[PDB]
Amino acid sequence: EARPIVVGPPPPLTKDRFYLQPLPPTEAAQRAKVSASEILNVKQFIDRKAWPSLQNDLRLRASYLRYDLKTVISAKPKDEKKSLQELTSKLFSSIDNLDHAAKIKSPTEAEKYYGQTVSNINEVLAKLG
Ligand SMILES: [Zn+2]
Ligand SMILES: [Zn+2]
Repeated sequence: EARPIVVGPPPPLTKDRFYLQPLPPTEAAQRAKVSASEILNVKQFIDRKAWPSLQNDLRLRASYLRYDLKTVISAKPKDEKKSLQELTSKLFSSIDNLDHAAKIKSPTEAEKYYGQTVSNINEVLAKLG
């Protein structure tokens, strides 16, 4: 839940937590794209009011994305880092708010924050290319 346990990375080329292996920038960007797609697949949980399922899935995706986007930003050119970091921060705010909506079992807030998350994912994907 929210914060993952970081396990050892591949060589160079606790209760209720997910596990994360750090990846190199190229592999991190690919994993980010996957995790983004998976986030948008939580709509099924919102519609069926499956709140724990929504929270657990979202937390797994958010755990990877947060880490992977940091990795990606670190390898980007100086002149591109701040924009991607702002887009990423906005995305995490909407993800955190969607989690919040699930905690309080609010369909209206969940739909609101899911809609924002769609837009925010798209902006990040456009930078990843
Ligand atoms: Zn819906
Ligand atoms: Zn609220």
